[PDB]
Amino acid sequence: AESTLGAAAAQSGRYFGTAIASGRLSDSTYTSIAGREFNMVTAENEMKIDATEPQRGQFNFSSADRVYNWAVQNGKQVRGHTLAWHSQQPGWMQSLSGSALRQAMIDHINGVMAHYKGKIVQWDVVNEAFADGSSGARRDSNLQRSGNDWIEVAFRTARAADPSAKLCYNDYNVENWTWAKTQAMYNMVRDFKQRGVPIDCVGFQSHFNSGSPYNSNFRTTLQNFAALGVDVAITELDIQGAPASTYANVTNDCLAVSRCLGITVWGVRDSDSWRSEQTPLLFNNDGSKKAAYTAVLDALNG
Repeated sequence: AESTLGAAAAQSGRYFGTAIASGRLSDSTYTSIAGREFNMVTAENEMKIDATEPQRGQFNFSSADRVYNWAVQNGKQVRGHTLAWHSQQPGWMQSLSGSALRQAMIDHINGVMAHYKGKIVQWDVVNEAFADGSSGARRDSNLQRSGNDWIEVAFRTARAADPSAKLCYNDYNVENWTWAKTQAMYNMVRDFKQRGVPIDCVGFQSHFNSGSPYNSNFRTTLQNFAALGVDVAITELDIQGAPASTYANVTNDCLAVSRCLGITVWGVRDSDSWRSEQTPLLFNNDGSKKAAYTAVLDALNG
């Protein structure tokens, strides 16, 4: 048995990661706990479109490289988040449409991936393209209005820019096998495999809460996507109230699926969370371990 999350996951050939924010790196409790416990890092905001290309053709990697360097200095691998998304676009990109937008999307992917070529193990190439609800439709955005092929174009561009990276599609509310959103994602991945569109992984954000609760059929979802020929990953896990039982169930679901790469929790302490009022993480505000921490560690250790 191992005494830290990352080391315990590594015994099954998997990882246990977190989200890191550059503004929190002066807090010694945060950096020492994150350093000890996790073997994979995602930048919370610093690799988004607005942060990396604030003006067209003018790239800024200062904050992104602060997070990247912290990770490598502390023995962690890095997941890149995210290259093409409807949210957090800089103003200059919000103003573009059609072919002009398509070329700017391509240039953005090429510029960011070139800076990190061979250094980032997984990329969230496209994020959150499906609508919520019963339709299974694509979400409305400038990207989607440019044509249904925008997602395929982003993946083909990314494969050529860095052939060593695993390329993921990432979304939320896609964990329950019976939901229309889940089935729309399934049909997209099946079509991409038939037609030779490069896609290596699917990311399940796994934001579980009262409106989008955990279901035992999550294991069925993971197995059915893996059977299409993709790896699966849990990318932004948090659970309202941090119940020990649900945290253990999600961990066991990943361990039961041969192509489940690992789990990232979306922050360190409850006070670091984007939804801090829902106390949804594994560490208390003082850095102490919650009951859910013990349930996850025990599941990883068998």
